[PDB]
Amino acid sequence: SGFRKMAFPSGKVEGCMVQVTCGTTTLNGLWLDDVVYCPRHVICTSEDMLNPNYEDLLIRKSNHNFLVQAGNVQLRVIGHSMQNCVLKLKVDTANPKTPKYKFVRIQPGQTFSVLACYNGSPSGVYQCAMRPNFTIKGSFLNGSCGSVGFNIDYDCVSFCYMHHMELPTGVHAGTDLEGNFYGPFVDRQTAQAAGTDTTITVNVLAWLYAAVINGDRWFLNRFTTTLNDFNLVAMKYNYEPLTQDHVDILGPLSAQTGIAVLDMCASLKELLQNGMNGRTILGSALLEDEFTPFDVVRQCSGVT
Amino acid sequence: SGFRKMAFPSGKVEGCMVQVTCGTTTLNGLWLDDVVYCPRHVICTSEDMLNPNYEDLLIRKSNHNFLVQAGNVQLRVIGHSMQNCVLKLKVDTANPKTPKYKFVRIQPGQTFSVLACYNGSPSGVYQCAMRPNFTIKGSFLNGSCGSVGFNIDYDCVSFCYMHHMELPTGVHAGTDLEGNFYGPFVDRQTAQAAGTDTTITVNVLAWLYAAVINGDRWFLNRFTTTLNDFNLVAMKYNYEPLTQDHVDILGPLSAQTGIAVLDMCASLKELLQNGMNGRTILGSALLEDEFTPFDVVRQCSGVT
Ligand SMILES: *CCC(=O)N(c1ccc(C(C)(C)C)cc1)[C@@H](C(=O)NC1CCOCC1)c1cccnc1
Ligand SMILES: *CCC(=O)N(c1ccc(C(C)(C)C)cc1)[C@@H](C(=O)NC1CCOCC1)c1cccnc1
Repeated sequence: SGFRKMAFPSGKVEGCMVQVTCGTTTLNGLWLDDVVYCPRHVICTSEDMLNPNYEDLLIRKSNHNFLVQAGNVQLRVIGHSMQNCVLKLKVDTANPKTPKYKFVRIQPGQTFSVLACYNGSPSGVYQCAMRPNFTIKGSFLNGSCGSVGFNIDYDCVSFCYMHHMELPTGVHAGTDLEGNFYGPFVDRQTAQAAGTDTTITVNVLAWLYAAVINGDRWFLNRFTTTLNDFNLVAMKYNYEPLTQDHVDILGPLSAQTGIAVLDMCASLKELLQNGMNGRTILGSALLEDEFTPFDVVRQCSGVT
Repeated sequence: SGFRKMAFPSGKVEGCMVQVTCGTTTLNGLWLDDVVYCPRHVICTSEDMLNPNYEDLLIRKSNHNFLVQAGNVQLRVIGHSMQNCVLKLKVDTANPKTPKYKFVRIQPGQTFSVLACYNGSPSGVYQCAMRPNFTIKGSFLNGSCGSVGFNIDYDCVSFCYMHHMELPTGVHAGTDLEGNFYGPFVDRQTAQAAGTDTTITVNVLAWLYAAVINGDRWFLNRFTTTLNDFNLVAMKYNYEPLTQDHVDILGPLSAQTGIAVLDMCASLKELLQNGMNGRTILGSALLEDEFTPFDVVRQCSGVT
């Protein structure tokens, strides 16, 4: 028993982190097979930040200008290309520690683990969610760019995020491993305000099911609701609308606990309307939304 | 910027996890050099749980009764011994992935990462604290015993915890790597109630400093206090007494922010007396106590 914000074991990803330097900028790269992936802003200087023309800046760079170091050993760069907002540096050596991997583009509400790195070296691992406004609330300092987000299914690492920047509001933006930003963000030092950070309703419900499985049941009430009634309350509280797809996804949790999804929605509706009254659920005084129904099932079943 | 409950990268510890089976019980072991460490309750059956005599039960076990598997390959057990509540299984092969390591016995209030494992396979990593009542609030299911807690200093892993059991209240108890339980707990299926789970005051203050560094400053007030005045309030709220050692340890955070430790104590005193009023600090609606001053400095400076 017990329920924690759990990250995937990071070893498979640690074996892929390298340092990439171009000019005076040093950030992280992800070395898979004979390609090193990194944010294209590694080619930017102090005067490029504001309005960079990446194609023009890249013309002035050759393979030897990209310094890639894996541990304390230098990798030889034999090719380079820009794909959207990432650079792909072809090296002459396949990463011997390359795990089985996929590149996936996640949807908002989905969670993943981040291996925060500096100078190609791992500093820590934590669990994130892609917010509904396509930002992530991470913990990244200068030099953390190129750190990646991932999920693991048995022995296959699905990379879903590469860190690129911090918005002036302290929230984070990045791309998938094809270099496409999540949301409307651009790799430029300009005014980029994030949209409404709504709560991921299906994740809150999954976490309420995790709480029941763990003995925290005080919030269970004698009520039920409908999807339309619940959604009127969800809109009022900046919660994402709940769909029948979300109800279906919560099916295993509803089955395990014997609590119908709409009954849990009625509990969540009362928690939104009445508050917690100074009480806690799974050691939290707010409704946690960075656990998907899949995460709850996985943690409550011990998938390795 | 941003502040997350961050665990150490787990790769160095993943390389040490093995499966240990004795009779019908299978749990995890930690393989360092040519020794595999695991909870001694691996030798217990259904009728042993209630009042086991470990020395007597161990007499009926030989080296060949301990099945140790590292990945899909079997390790040959050439010796076994009991040290306090852990068994040490000498194998004929040194773990080739043994990192530089130490065994440390931590104090209450100290944090560490847990690599939760099942069948010798890692499932997840999360950050814990040794509570002042010597329990940990982890996330462990049946078969998670032998999962370990650790801290990392550059390339040296300091193992501090090995999971042994769950108390009837859903909190966890375990030993250091010498087999000595933290707190008064015993590896027996008996009434073991935990003491008062007080809040780790110095950690809450460290996290309030992390909040200021990250721009969350609404809770800063125009007041100050003394150690004795603050401690009268801390006692009332089941917070641990703050000592001059704790003030000294918070010195770097006080220096970086320019907020005297006693001024932060006065902010914490008002938060205890007035509550949060529906506000949040670093995305939390309660005062977080599982970040030490060292963790705050490390995360805010990017130590790899
Ligand atoms: C990894 C580089 C870095 O530290 N940061 C960064 C990223 C991108 C740029 C470009 C060239 C695209 C402008 C520059 C610097 C920052 C970062 O994103 N800083 C922003 C702060 C708000 O104004 C715009 C620049 C970084 C800091 C902390 C965390 N992650 C990235
Ligand atoms: C790893 C073994 C296991 O799953 N658990 C366990 C541990 C120790 C025992 C002895 C032989 C010492 C009695 C038995 C079983 C449990 C566990 O600790 N269960 C307890 C629940 C409360 O009553 C006492 C037995 C375990 C479950 C979940 C997490 N960690 C351990």
